[PDB]
Amino acid sequence: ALESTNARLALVMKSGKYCLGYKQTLKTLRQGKAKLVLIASNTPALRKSEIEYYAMLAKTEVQHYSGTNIELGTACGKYFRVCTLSITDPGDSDIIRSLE
Amino acid sequence: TKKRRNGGRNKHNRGHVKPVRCTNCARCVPKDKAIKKFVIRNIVEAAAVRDITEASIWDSYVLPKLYAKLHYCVSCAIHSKVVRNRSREARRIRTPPLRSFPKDMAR
Amino acid sequence: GKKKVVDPFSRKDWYDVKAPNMFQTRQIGKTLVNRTQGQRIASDYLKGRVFEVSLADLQKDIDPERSFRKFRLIAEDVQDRNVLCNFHGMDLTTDKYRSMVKKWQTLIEAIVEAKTVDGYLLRVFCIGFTAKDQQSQRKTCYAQQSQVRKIRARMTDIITNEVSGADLKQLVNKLALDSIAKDIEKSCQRIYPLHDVYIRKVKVLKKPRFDVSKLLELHG
Amino acid sequence: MRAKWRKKRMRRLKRKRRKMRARSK
Amino acid sequence: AKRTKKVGIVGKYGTRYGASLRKMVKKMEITQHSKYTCSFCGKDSMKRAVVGIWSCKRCKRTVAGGAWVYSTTAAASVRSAVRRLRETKEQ
Amino acid sequence: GPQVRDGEIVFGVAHIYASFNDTFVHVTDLSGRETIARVTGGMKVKADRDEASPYAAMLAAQDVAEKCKTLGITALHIKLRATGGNKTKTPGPGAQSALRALARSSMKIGRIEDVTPIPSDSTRRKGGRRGRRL
RNA sequence: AAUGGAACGUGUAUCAUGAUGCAAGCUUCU
RNA sequence: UGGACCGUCGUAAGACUAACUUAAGCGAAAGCAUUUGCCAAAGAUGUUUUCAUUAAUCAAGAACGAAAGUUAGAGGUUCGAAGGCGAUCAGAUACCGCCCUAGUUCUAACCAUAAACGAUGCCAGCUAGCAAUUGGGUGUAGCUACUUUUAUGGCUCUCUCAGUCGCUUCCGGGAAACCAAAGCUUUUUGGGCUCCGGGGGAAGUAUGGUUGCAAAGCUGAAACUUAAAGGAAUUGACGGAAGGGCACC
Repeated sequence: ALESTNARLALVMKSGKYCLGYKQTLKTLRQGKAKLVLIASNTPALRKSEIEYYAMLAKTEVQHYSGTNIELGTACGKYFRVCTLSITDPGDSDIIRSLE
Repeated sequence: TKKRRNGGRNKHNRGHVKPVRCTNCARCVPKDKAIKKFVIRNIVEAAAVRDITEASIWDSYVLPKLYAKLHYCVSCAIHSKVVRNRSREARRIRTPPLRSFPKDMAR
Repeated sequence: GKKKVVDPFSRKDWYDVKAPNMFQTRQIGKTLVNRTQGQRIASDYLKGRVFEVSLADLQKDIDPERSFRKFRLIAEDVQDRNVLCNFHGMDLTTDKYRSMVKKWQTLIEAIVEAKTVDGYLLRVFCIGFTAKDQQSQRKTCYAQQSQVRKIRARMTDIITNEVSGADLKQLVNKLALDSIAKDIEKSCQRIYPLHDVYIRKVKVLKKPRFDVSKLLELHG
Repeated sequence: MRAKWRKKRMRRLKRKRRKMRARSK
Repeated sequence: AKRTKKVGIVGKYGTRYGASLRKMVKKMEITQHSKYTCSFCGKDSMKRAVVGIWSCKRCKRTVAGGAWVYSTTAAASVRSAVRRLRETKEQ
Repeated sequence: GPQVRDGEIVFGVAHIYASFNDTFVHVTDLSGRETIARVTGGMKVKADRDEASPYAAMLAAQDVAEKCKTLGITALHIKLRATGGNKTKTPGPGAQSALRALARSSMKIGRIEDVTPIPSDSTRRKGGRRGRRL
């Protein structure tokens, strides 16, 4: 199937607030600012499971990406290879409570 | 001159339709351009039906029939006299005509 | 350098072949197997073989409504002039299929592959024929194919349930009365008026194990 | 003699001619 | 400048070794030395180290591949086929 | 579950393959593979063009039926087979004559089936596109 | 350096705690 | 040479979707008929949405472009150019019968051509009845499917667009055959725009340029030849094209 998230991530970029990348995403995961964490399918094995476990202890929901880094980053519209996302305040979203 | 308004047979808005190989020449002709005739016959053919029914145990039976829809090239058909050289007037004329019913389908 | 006598007909024994339980006539025959040599296993040369006879004839439906529906048997086990013969398959006569299928109608085909309670994994081919409404001025009656796709979706939904309802025994029983065809008919007609429906062909090919104990249930 | 086979004679003759010209190049 | 329209990379081999062979070279020497998308870092930093071995410059995940191409045509089909047979045996 | 009583009507399978140029009446084991007396129309007449003839086919069916009847096959179910294919698909002329002659030898009939295996779609029928003239 | 045959518990299939044959006994992104 | 051929059963390989399948659909066109999933596209309808002339058609240039032929693999079952065979026939080299190669198929590349044809440029309006036919929509107090009946769906019935055509008539055109477009082409005129022809052959050849790996393809003369050439319908003659009759040549 999916579609799905390309439409969703554009809305979050426009209205809301973002931190991308392991160091910021971990910081937002720690601080509790991270309502949602999205992890690439690619992420080096360790960091997939770290970011899941920071999330599990945080009780924050992890969305597992269907695509690459370039796919993550093009969705955010940034020319950069994004290997993690935290969506910290999305203002139009039904996206806050979603699992791919 | 275009004698035939349909060109060959009824190709309008498709122009190219997958071909079926003609059961007499094994040729190649698109499916719009086949003369097709429906071969409906009994397996036990005519005289033998009297002989088989007596010999065969069953109370009446009621014979299975053979179906073989044969596909003719134009060349094939007219040799075997399936289509007989019609009309400048009568090529245009569709209709049929049998009179009797029970369709030919010999040899 | 073999060289056998001649008249090998006067060297090929005699044997009885038994049909299945829930049909009607559990004799379908006697036939002439190779004489048991210690240099020939005649029992193995009875086992691998597969037969087809139309169920109509065996059922002995005098005016046969069942005339078309072809039924396959496989000769499982050899015991003192008796051969059992389980379900192997059910096809359909070419006569029926071809005669019905006359231009002026959409044709539908559906697929299921599903597993019985015993490990026979059997594939059924449901074939839909479509019906002109009473006083249909429209000579050709064609489906919009949202219809055909949806019928295909319903066809597969109905047949999957039916397969897994107890083994080949219960499955073939659903075929016999054609309750599958009726369940197809009530469901399909909501979408689109339909004519002739049958289970067309079924091929079993996974056949789990020889499982002789449950096999001998069939043996009357 | 039909246009196709006449066209083939000229096509065949063109390869003959091309070969001749190719010698002298 | 698009210096050479026709030859590109095969201009190293210049005049030697006949034009038809040189066309074959052009495809292969493009596919090798080319940065491929690493499935395991999502970055296009995978380059051909040696004949059958592609190392991703970042994450250092080194993947076994086709000699000129990361994915040989046989491989894609191969991997899908085994995967599909896996599903039917299990359930 | 209606037992089994011994004693006839005990069927075999006739397996008639009636094609153009030769017609076979191969009577076999009901299960299929173990046979009695294949006997073609071919050995019934030496004309090369009459191997298919319903004259030949009648005689073949009669010859086989004796071999079956003496050894205790009283009866036979029947399978009829074209050439079915990228081949003619039409049953050979000896077909009806074999069928009725097998019955008229005190052999009891219960099944006439057309097993003729019909292509759902198959490559190129012989004669390659400028097709088999004459 | 763990072969073959069986022994604890399991369960499906067959029949009313026991028997019967086939499965199981053992750590799977990372 | 006895186990072909054949039957039966399984299996291997490659190919392909008969019937169903059409005056039926789609796609710009070539072309596109098994099932199912995904990705994105197109079109008709519908829209009191938006934009507010953006548009129409086109040298050049480009996109796609059946098949053969060609480069390299996979693939080669089937059919099967060439070859070699049996008859036929003066010849067969062919039709015909056998074996079968390149080829068919698929993939990465070529080629740019075909009756690539519906022989008919595209976009707009207008000019005739009927019934089909593809799709949507308006009404269905119509039939059927169901839940207590419904609500829903499909088909007919009614009405309407836009599609592809047919039939019979033109109510025009045409030389006619035909053509609802080949009409409105005027009375030497009609919306807008392209392309092509201006006697027949030579000749799609020569020549040069171009493209192509090559085969080829595009662009494309003339010398010179010649009074006809083409299309149509009509009547005869003639058929190893088709149906009736009539006679003991």
